[PDB]
Amino acid sequence: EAKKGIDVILLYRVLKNEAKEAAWKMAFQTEHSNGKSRDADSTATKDGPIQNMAAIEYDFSATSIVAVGDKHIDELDDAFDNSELVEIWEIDKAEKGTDKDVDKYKATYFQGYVSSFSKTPNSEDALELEIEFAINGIGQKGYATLTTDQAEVVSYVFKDTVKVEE
Amino acid sequence: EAKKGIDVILLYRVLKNEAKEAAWKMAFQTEHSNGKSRDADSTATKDGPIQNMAAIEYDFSATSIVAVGDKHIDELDDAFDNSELVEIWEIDKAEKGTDKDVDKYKATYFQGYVSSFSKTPNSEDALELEIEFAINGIGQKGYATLTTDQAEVVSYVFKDTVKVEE
Amino acid sequence: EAKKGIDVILLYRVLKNEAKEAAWKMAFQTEHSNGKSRDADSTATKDGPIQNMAAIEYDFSATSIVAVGDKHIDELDDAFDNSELVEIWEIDKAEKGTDKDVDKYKATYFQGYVSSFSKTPNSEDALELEIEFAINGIGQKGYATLTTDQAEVVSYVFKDTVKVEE
Amino acid sequence: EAKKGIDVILLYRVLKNEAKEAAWKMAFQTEHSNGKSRDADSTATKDGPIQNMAAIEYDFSATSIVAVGDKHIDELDDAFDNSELVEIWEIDKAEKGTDKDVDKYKATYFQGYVSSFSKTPNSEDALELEIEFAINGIGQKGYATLTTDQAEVVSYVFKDTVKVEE
Amino acid sequence: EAKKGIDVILLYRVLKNEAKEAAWKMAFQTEHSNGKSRDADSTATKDGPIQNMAAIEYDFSATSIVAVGDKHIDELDDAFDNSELVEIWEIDKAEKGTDKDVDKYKATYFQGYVSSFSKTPNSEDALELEIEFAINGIGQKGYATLTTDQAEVVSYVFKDTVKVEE
Amino acid sequence: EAKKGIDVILLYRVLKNEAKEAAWKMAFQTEHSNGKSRDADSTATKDGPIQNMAAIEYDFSATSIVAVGDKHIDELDDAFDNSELVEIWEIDKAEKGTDKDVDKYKATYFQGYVSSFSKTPNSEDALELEIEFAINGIGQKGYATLTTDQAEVVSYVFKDTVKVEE
Repeated sequence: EAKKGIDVILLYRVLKNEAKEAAWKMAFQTEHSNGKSRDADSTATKDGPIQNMAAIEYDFSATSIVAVGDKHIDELDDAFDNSELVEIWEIDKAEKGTDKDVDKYKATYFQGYVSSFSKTPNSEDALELEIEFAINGIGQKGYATLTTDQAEVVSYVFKDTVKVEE
Repeated sequence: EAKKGIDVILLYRVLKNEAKEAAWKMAFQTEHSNGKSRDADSTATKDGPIQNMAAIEYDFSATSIVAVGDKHIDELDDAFDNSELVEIWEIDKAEKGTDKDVDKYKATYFQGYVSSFSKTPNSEDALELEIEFAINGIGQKGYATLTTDQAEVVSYVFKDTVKVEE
Repeated sequence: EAKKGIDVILLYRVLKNEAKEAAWKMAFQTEHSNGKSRDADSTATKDGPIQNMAAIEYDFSATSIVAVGDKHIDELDDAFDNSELVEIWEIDKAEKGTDKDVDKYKATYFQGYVSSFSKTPNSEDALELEIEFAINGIGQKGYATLTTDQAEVVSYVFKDTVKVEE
Repeated sequence: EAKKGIDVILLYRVLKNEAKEAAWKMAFQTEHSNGKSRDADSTATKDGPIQNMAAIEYDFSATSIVAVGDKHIDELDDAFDNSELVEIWEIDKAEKGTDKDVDKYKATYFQGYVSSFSKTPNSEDALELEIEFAINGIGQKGYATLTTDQAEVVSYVFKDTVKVEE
Repeated sequence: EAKKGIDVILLYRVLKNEAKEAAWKMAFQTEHSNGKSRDADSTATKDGPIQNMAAIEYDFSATSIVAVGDKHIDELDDAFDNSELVEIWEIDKAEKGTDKDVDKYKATYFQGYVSSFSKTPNSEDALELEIEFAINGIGQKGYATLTTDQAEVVSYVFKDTVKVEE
Repeated sequence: EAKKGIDVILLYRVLKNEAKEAAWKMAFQTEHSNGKSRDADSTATKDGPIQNMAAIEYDFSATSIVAVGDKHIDELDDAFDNSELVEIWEIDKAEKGTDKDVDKYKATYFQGYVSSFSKTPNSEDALELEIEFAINGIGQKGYATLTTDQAEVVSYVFKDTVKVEE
């Protein structure tokens, strides 16, 4: 079968808080764009065309909906205003781990800076936040652990028609 | 829950009138765009890529509907024609203050110049005014006080079927 | 209340005809665009950013529907073909004058050249004329007088079912 | 009342056929664009801005539908392939002449070269021919004579239900 | 009456096969674009503007639907991969020949190279092939002969309700 | 008959795995773009225009839908991150082979690098993967063999209303 887009999520945390705080998940996800590209030029000589390949250039973006009572966005704003490194995780919820690493998910690890921070409030729409990152180097592949509270959704349960007595 | 866009408003006042006049709210708000960005360039050396970050560049805008009998817009036009500094406030109506600063809202403070002032009257639409600012330095985060008259809306009340006797 | 777009009109007259002819209103108005802007560049030094502002640049335009039996458009075309100065007024019909200037309206005064003159006739649409101006200097604010004939519209009156006897 | 776009037509003839052939009208007109513009630059000095106005630049275009059995288009093609001058007339059918020049129409006279000649045949649409001219100098205003056959349309007349006997 | 676009077709053949093969018509035609243009620049001198005209630049294109079992497209691909000259004909089916050249059509003759060859297969649409040519010199006007099989369409005929007995 | 777009498929395999692994078909195909072009410039001399043609430039692309449990995409990503050559085949399912090459299909063979690798997950759409290649030299024409499992589709078969007894 096909793989849905819902199963891919993102995590963040600041570099200097690696000892005090663990990873934290954004409140509301909408979408994100992860795309890498390379530059290919051709040099012509009398023996034939030769191709030299350039360095990897990353294009990263994220979109979310601002929640009320949220403190984490202020952390990202302060990290942008002070040029601090941000850790990014991209985790898949469909591919689980085998043998030695059961109950682990397939993930990639990046470190980069924040380069853009914009939001436009309208008169009839909810706030949307766009963040664009600049990544230092090639991302690495590995397996990561996702907690139970960060993977499951919350919905109401069945209740009877009897009083809710104090 | 989510945060609506109606909870964000703007205030203006001219720098040279800081002693005589307090802050004033524009009549009709439609939307505005607040976005900050940075430019990242890569320099290549034989040891690896190095990233240098540049100064912060701001992108600010405002949109409104002109009211009849309004004097404030003339003040902005005069300030634009004479290159005077304008103070800008962005206040949230959802995040209230704690302990020492109860009944205060989370706000951000700017100072900048006016750079654009345009309006296009049609034959069947109301006048709309678009203003663009140029900000000198990084905005500061703090708590601000909003008066009761500037936060509440006005609507008609219940009336009986009796006369309005003089 | 909101200000409608129908309350803003324009007047024209050529500079060399200031003694013989008074101001005249062009026949059919559709819309116009009045927008002023400035250029803000930043110079970087070791002590901090410095802001320098340049001269004001104007963006003016007009749109109309050509009337039959109209001579005034020929005057504008001849003024364009000979580089003559054209006076432009922008008058508001909603803001009336006080005390000494009762029955006067708020207006602005410009002098500029004609730089564009285009029209495209179709097979099922009426002719539309687009004019663009190049303004010499900053417009001045003042109060202007508008005649009764140029401010009111004309509609048919009630008639009986009796003949129109010669 | 307003002026419709139908009342404006165009005429052509080649310069070297001034004595042998009179003016000829295109078969099917759809639309055309006549627009003139000027370039305005500003030079800054210590005494104030100075404006120098440039030469007039013309923008001309025509659109038509190719008719079957038409020879005139080949004349335009040969004139384009050999760089010959083409005379263009733009005549209004609503403004008639007075006293000395009764039964004459208001017209403008141009001479220019042909610079573009394109057509794109589809599988379900009729052929359309697009021509773009380049005009040598300023057009002149005058009155021109239009023949009766070139101004009136042709429609069927009433016929009885009797035979059409040879 | 008007001229439809279905009456214009194209023919091809390779230059080196002028003795062994005659002209061949492409299987399915959709549309094509034939447009010629010139560049006009103005040089200013103290006596007046002077206009100089440059060489003719051609813009040619073709669109078709690939047929199954077709060998001709491979010939065009081979000619493109080896830089061979291609002959192009554009023939009208509405203008027939007179006196000496009865049963001949009005045509135009070109010789050029192939410069583009692209096709994009989708999941629910038929294949479409787009070819662009680069023409060496001015096309020549003349009369050409079209065979009976290349001008008529094929449709089913009437059949009775009796068997198709062997 | 017309040729549908479903009859064209692609195959991949890495150059360094030519001995251990055979060709493999990627799971879900949507579309792809194969386009080749050349650059034609004209040099002017006193004897006439001369045409010079440059090297062939390729434009290749692919689009697909990511499947769950798929390992092959990781191979392409690793080949991109390490600059390895990738073999590409384009096979037609409508043109079968003759005499000595019965049950073979018409195909083309390319070798190139991976230059782009992007994917954007949404909240209500399936993942789509876009890949762009950079080809070294001109593709070669030949006949290739396609296995039975890679050419046929799979659908359910008829079942009775009796149980599925163990």
